[PDB]
Amino acid sequence: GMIDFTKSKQYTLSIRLSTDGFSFSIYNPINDNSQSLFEKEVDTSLSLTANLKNVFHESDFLSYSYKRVNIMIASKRFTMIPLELFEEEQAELLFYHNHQKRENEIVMYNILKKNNVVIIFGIDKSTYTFLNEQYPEARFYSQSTPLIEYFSIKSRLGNSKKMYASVRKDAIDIYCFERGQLLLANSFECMQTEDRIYYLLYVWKQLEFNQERDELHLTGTLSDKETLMNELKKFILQVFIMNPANNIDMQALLTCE
Repeated sequence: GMIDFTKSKQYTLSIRLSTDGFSFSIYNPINDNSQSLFEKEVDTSLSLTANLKNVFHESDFLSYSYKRVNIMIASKRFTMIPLELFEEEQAELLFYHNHQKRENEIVMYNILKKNNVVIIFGIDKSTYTFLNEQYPEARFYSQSTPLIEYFSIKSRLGNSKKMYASVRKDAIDIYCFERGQLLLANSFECMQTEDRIYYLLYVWKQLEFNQERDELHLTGTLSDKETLMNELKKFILQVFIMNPANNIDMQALLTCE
């Protein structure tokens, strides 16, 4: 899908930020197609903001003008609240009653009107300041926002409850559903197979999922897959590796408004 960069003013740039790497895609609504334009490997010895400044300096495509710029923050620092329980004035209070206080952090939120939920999420302030300078009208999202919208729709096929787990290098993001209704959205810090299984099974038991009927769908960084699947299969009889097995975020972000 060759991008004509001189037409960038008609296109949408989507940027995914995480400690595991940065992803960029350009979406053309005129001919209706996407292009994963670049994958920037992050230097784990530098901060998020320092990595960002480096990639903006090195990349000619990022400073073209786009019609729209979406920024997705992949992080465990988010909290879901049902829309009927959400009040803007309570957003920061709610967030800090679930996450440790942090001075260089800004709290934002996305309303998912169709799903009746709100995702309150943190973003590093230095990172926000830098991105707001480059893109004054960028739209900021928690990675959980498009994932919930996407998984909500996928969960309607079949009369089973569904657990969707997006595995990242240092965390697992868990999204549970019953016929399109979000039951739970949370992230747990974990690096290895034993911890990943621990949280998946904890949530399964917490939500009283049926070991025979209900389903676990996995996507993302699936290291030590054989061990992970062998252990999960002892308890969850319906376990699947989603298609695509990686980068579902952009697929998700592309399916929604």
